[PDB]
Amino acid sequence: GFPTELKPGTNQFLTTDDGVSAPILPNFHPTPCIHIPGEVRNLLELCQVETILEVNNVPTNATSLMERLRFPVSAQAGKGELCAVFRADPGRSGPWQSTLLGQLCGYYTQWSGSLEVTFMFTGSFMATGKMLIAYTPPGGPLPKDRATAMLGTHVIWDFGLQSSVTLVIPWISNTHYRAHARDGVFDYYTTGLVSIWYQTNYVVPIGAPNTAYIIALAAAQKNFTMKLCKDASDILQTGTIQ
Amino acid sequence: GFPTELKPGTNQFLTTDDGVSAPILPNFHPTPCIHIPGEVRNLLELCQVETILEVNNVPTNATSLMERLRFPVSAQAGKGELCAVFRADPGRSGPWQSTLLGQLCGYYTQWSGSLEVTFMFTGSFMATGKMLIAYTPPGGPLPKDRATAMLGTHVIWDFGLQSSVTLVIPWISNTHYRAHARDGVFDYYTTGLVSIWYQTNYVVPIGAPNTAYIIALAAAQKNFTMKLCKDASDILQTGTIQ
Amino acid sequence: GDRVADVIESSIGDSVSRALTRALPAPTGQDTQVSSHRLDTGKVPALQAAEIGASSNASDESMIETRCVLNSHSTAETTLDSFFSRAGLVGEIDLPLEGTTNPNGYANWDIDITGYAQMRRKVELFTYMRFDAEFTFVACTPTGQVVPQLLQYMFVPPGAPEPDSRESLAWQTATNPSVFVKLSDPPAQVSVPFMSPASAYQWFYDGYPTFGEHKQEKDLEYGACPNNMMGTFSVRTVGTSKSKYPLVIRIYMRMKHVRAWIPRPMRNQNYLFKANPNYAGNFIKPTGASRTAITTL
Amino acid sequence: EIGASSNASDESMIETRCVLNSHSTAETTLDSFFSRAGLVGEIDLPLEG
Amino acid sequence: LLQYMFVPPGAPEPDSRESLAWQTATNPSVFVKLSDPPAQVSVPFMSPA
Amino acid sequence: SDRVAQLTIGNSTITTQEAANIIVGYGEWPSYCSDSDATAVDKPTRPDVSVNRFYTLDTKLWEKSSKGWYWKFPDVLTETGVFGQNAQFHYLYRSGFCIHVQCNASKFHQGALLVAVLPEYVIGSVAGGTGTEDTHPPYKQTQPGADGFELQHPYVLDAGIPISQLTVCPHQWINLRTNNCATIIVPYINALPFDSALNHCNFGLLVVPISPLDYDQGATPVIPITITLAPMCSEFAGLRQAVTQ
Amino acid sequence: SHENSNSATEGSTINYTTINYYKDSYAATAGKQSLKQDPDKFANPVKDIFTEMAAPLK
Amino acid sequence: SHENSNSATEGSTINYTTINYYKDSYAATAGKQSLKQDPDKFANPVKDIFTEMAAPLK
Repeated sequence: GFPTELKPGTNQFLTTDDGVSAPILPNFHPTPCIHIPGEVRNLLELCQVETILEVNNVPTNATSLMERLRFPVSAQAGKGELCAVFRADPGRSGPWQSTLLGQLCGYYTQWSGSLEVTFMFTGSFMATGKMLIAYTPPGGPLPKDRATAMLGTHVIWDFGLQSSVTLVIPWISNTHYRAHARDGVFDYYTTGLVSIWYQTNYVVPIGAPNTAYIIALAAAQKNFTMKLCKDASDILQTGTIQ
Repeated sequence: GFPTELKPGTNQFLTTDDGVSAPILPNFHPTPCIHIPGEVRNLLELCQVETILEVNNVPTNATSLMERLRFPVSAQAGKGELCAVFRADPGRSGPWQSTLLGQLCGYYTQWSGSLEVTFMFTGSFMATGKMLIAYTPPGGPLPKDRATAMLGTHVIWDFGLQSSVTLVIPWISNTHYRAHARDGVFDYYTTGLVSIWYQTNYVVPIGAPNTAYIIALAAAQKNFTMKLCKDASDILQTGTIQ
Repeated sequence: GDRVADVIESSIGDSVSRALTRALPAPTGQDTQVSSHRLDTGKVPALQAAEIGASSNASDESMIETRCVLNSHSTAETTLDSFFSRAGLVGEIDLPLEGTTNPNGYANWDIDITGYAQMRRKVELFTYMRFDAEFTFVACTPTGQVVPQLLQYMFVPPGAPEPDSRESLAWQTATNPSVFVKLSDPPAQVSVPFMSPASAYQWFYDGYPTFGEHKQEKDLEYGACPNNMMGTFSVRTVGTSKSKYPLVIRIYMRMKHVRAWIPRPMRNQNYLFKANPNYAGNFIKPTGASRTAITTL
Repeated sequence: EIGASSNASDESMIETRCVLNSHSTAETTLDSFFSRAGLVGEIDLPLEG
Repeated sequence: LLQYMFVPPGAPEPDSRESLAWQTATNPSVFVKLSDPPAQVSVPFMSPA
Repeated sequence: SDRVAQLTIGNSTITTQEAANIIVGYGEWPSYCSDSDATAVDKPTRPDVSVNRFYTLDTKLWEKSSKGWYWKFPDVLTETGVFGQNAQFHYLYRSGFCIHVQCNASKFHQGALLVAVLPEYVIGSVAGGTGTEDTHPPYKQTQPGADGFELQHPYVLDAGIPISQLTVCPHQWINLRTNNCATIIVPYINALPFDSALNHCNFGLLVVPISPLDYDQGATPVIPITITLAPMCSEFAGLRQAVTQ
Repeated sequence: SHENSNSATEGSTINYTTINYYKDSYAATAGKQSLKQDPDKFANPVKDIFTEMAAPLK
Repeated sequence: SHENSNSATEGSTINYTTINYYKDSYAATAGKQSLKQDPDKFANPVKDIFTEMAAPLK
């Protein structure tokens, strides 16, 4: 080679650098490519899969770890009383990142867009109900009654023949990133809420049990994007493989 | 790579050199370019902005730091007596580099050209005046009277309806740089002067207060050029950020 | 169908930021030459007054004439935007063997331009910016000599936990690549691109970067954002061979890919914290020294 | 799933809005570039042990 | 362990080992060390005349 | 001859026929705002011309010992009127403006005012005045309301801002030679596309008398200056119920 | 440039050439690749396809 | 030279090619750029434009 003088870029412990690598065995032919499922080009492609979501797994006992599907159904008062509420953010630790979409979001910092949700039903023929599915974008305190649902734009829902209820939450996000701070009393940054309501009662005819509890479903659309991965935060290992 | 022998140009502590740099994260897309004002290609483009200039801020008290606009107006003798004079050079420390154009010139060594100046007026309807705006290129001592103004080419000025008085000083500069020396008794290198004169008096009718003081204005044209930046000379910091 | 025309008042043709004015491009331009005194009309653009550009109803120069000047200067390469960097002292740090300021053996410093206001205020003259940066760490002895020790540099990406021990998990930093450097190799030279969460770095910004109601408790986040920042850097000695000499580092700063906006004028006072509008009001002094008279020095 | 309207109206009471896109997804893949900082491991070869 | 600092014209002449002239903000840095080949610096023509 | 305005609402109004002309901005085309880059993807709307009209907010006096005043934008009307409630219950806002300040002086009066609109200005607050002792400024200087607030030091603008170097912003003069009223034009500029109306502060006005007020004894001591504003073609995004959180 | 390669990995849409500092050839930049996605079968496993005009369900 | 780039910064008046010692592509010389300035709106905010022959003011 032709001689030149020294320049920075060597004699340094490097990890991020992608350098050319020298193989050891020339002209090797491994097994050829075979058509098998499960290949993924990008996680965003995976984001459009039906994803079971269980919100109110409040009990914290092992014997309850068999029936976490439950959400409260009983002899309700049937006067617009609240069933359950849950904020819009899917990127916070808990049963929210329990979903694979949420599990992937838990490693990320930024987010662009929202999700799509639905909920199933398992009543009998004559058995029906009249619930209320409502979303509120961030900017308000806890809802009170039907009037707060009136303030919130959503889609009216009813248990008819069809069980599913497609609730799409558009890209309600003005900023793509925020000023850097640390955890504390900075909870002022609200993210939204979803509220579930009864109207008449859990209605079944005589001779039918008064219990019917189901789990929720959610997924992501093309609009949402999710990247800027962070390192692992919670993993359990008492020993390391030697 | 192909081997050659050693050449100078490495193993040296370098600061001026511009070397190729290795990024850490491949394929990153930040926010796209957004149209916002304030972009500057060159300071010379900025040099053509109206620039407020206050010359005779002689008082040095904090309570005077509220009324630095003043220039002397009173019951003048009105016999060609001098109002104020000020030399042409804008690149010397003081209230001259106080202007942004002057502030930028204070960091520079060379200069090619001069500036353009004007002055405003705030009298009432019947109130008027008759002043004298005069420039003298370098080469003479302090002016004495109207005869010295006669020696100096300038434009006659009068307070009519129009308040502004556009005085343009062309590229009166034979040399682009001078022999290198240090500060001392070398003040022989004159740079010019500007003189302000009264003719009749500060004239107002009865029932009108006898005070009207205004601030000056100046800017730069395409002809002037300014570069060869020097490092900071005056900055106040009792502590450094840790 | 098409019956009412209430909405047709709109002005489709969207180009730039919201306004209501309108203009139009032109194919070519205009030129002008110079001449001498003459009393004529129609074509007389010879002289130019930046605001008026004509002669008032009271003559300005009826008594004498003017002259002309020729140009011989070039302005092609006079731009400073990126090349305005010159010589200047920057700063240094130390990692001694035995000391009290470093009881842990490692030094973790928060990466930012807020290093030393003395020269940063020169660059801090703007608010909204997009640039590239460079960090250079040069190692030597506190005395000023060179000793063959064993040192290496670990990078701390933003979001990683701040190490509290010489054996913290932050050393693994799985997503961080590795740089192959050693004291024999030339000193550190690392490029830093623009990873601001917003379009530009926030210094002159009045807001609340944390959600929730604003109270006296949440006021320290002005300037020092715990998470919005681009991370820190941690330095220590790795390996069974521990160094037997104390060491010092000098940190060199350089900026590339200039793109600026929002001109903000010069500061003649001093701060006490990061981006603190507070000033020494009791000792305010003008940007320049004046004289008892302007006529004579 | 449905892509239509049921025989019982879903949104007969209010209307909706629209959103515009300004985001790029060309280089957001992680498959190979998902590597970042993290401690990995070490071993020792002492003289006497 | 040695290194070379350059003094551009117009900078104050250092009067101490800790003068401000060491920062020389507008002066670039050369990466040299005693192991590296000795100093070799080009000087163009910056005469005022 | 496009310096006209047709204005009538409430019970009174102010229009001009031979005023001091207008100031043009950027030589540009009309347009709406970017829509395909928000966090959500829902369709936008267009509130149109429902409520945009001029009500004066204050008639600021100018006196012998004027020290300076200013305002907070758009905090002036964020709390009052149907626009106030709309801004309170709606998260994203954007519109153009046509600032028209009424400033007249009589034959007797002489003087000038230094009215400067300063965008993006991080406000220089009192911050304890001295600021050396950690006694944080109360909320009575963060949300003053319709009264504005009094600036402390003119030639530093409470932040070290020397006066002669304010020339960057659109600069105006108030003189009986110059203007019977002043016009200011500013579009919507922000370093970030979307923000709330309660957390972020965009900018504010600034007024400091460039010349001291003077008059021979026997005339009016103070000079009122009127200000009103009405955003043109206002559009609000983040449409939601009347919910603050 | 009288040299060929011994690789059998396919799936390129544009012809391109490579140069390596080693004696091998494929160790250089792999080239630019597009993005492709087709989730139709994942969520829509329907065999009975109607015409575009007709509704899917009875 | 079968290789493309992943950059979206525009504003070039002449086509040009780049070669880098690293695996990336845009780290080489950025190219030569001209100088442009337009201060018209800064000092001349006039909406009422007369013809070239007529005077601007009455």
